[PDB]
Amino acid sequence: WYGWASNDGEGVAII
Amino acid sequence: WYGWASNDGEGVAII
Amino acid sequence: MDSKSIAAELATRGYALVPDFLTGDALTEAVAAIETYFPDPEVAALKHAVPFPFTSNALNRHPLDLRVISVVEELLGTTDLRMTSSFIQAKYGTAYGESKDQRLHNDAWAASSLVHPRADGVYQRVYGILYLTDVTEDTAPTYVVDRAAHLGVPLLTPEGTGAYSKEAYPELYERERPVVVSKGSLLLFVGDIVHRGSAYHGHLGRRLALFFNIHGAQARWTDKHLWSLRPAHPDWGTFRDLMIELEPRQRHLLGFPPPGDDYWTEETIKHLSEMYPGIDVEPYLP
Amino acid sequence: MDSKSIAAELATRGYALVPDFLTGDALTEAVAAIETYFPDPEVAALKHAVPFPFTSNALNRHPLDLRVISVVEELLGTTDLRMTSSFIQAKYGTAYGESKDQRLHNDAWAASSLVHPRADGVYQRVYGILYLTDVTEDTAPTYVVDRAAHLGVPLLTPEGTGAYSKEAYPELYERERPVVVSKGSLLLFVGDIVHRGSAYHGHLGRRLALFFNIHGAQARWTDKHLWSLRPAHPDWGTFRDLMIELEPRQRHLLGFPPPGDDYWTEETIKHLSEMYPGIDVEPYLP
Ligand SMILES: O=C(O)CCC(=O)C(=O)O
Ligand SMILES: O=C(O)CCC(=O)C(=O)O
Ligand SMILES: [Fe+3]
Ligand SMILES: [Fe+3]
Ligand SMILES: [Fe+3]
Ligand SMILES: [Fe+3]
Repeated sequence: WYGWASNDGEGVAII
Repeated sequence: WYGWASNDGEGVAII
Repeated sequence: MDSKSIAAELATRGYALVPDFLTGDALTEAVAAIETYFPDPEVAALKHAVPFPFTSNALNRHPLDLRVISVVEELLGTTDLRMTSSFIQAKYGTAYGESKDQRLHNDAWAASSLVHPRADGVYQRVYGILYLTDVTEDTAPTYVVDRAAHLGVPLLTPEGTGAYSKEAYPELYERERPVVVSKGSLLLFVGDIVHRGSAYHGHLGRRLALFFNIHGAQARWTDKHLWSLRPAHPDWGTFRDLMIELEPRQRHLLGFPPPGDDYWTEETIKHLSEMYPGIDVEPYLP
Repeated sequence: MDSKSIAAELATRGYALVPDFLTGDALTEAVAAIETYFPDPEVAALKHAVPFPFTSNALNRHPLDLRVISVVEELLGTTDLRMTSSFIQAKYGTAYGESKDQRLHNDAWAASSLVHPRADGVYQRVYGILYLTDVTEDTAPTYVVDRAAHLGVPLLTPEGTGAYSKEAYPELYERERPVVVSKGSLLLFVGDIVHRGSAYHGHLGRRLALFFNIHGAQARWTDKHLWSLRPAHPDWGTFRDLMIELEPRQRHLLGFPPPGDDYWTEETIKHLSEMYPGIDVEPYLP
């Protein structure tokens, strides 16, 4: 979550 | 647009 | 498939259509797999491409097909290959909203545009589209022209992209031709070919396709396909099973450390067996 | 900065705090740059990290600072490095919604988890956090413990991640310590350190930070940082200017072809000068 790519189980994730 | 990453000038883009 | 023949067609014309790349149960399973994502509409979010890895190995295994690898190895002149990208996408008919044609373009560039492409040897990019529905002139066929150098057009246009406007490059639009193909056919093309997707003319239905592209690791500014996964994730089992099924030559395209790589030790062989129970470690044993 | 001293602290303790990594106008310019993205709230979308490249080189240049490269080269034992990721992020106080603590975890893994990490030599990962606000115990400090091997915990936990639950690893939570730091300080840490972000206790304000991480190219299953840009894009000018300013040793971390690489020919030197007018091509001339 709180990122820009993929998914952390909520929204886009930090990678 | 119509992708999953970055941006094509509308939404997420194909990469 | 005749690798040398296909690679020669790619070099001369920029593209080659392989009919019946998938047949039999392999085709049926791939169709079923993509339909789990894009069911028969008989949708807004369903217009977005979904990236690899997929929930079925009836899709995951195909970008790494040994026959595809053999073609790319022949065209580029190297075995040090990487999968740049893979995704699935549906393109829907007019009943589901306005469908537009892309501009003609090349896909010769890395995503960051860090350095200008080369269209020769190990710097070539190879794209595949595996069609999982029958493609006619009314179901959004791919259009192709020829390799950019053959047409005398640059890989970087004055507009600062790899796309060719109709006003600046009218001859490209007069020469483009659609590719029609039966389901299970594979279109292969070089990244420096001028080509485009097209509007789906039909009212109902959708085109289903699996896309991938491959590059040589020598083009080191290019990214291999990025995804996030961990053993805890619900999709890990499918990926774990994929890794066990693949041969070393196929895992190489994912950046897997090759036989003889310094990464391999007694400890990392052990950890490999733990993460992928049943994997054949013999090719990698120090 | 003493590269060998910092690398020794990273090897022994897993982290090193460098005060005053930025000072003077460089600090002021970096603060101003990040504030264009995250202004003084005195916000939902503003909680998301923004990836490199940024709209200002007062941010873009820092993950590639020669002093950072020197540390990583000493710790890993190689110069063949890549920037894995870089982003900026603000962490907001309680007036802007509930702020939570992360679980303790390691960042030893590539995104795909393709193979198990190694914490030695060229397989180590180095993370940096450049704080652009003063960080106190009430402004969401980073918490650190020690390297996973030193603590006797695995890089892959039974839950299938690199994260350590409080129920399974209570001793880690009793030993964690916050890192407080003045603005312009740089926290460096190895990916196999057990650490976490924390909740911002304060009501108002936000923590501002620039994040990056670097790996050795030998860990070939790891992705370098992915972004999309073309010369037509409004952000290209900034990136173009960055490339002109960087030295060869810095461009290397972006996957730029090194001096002597087969990529370099009369034609690609010409194309490099066209895309980056003013760039020094002498190091790359065949
Ligand atoms: O969807 C299509 O037919 C073509 C898309 C395209 O331009 C590509 O696959 O590179
Ligand atoms: O935000 C922080 O202080 C720590 C985040 C973290 O876990 C990392 O930078 O790897
Ligand atoms: Fe030719
Ligand atoms: Fe294309
Ligand atoms: Fe130690
Ligand atoms: Fe972390």
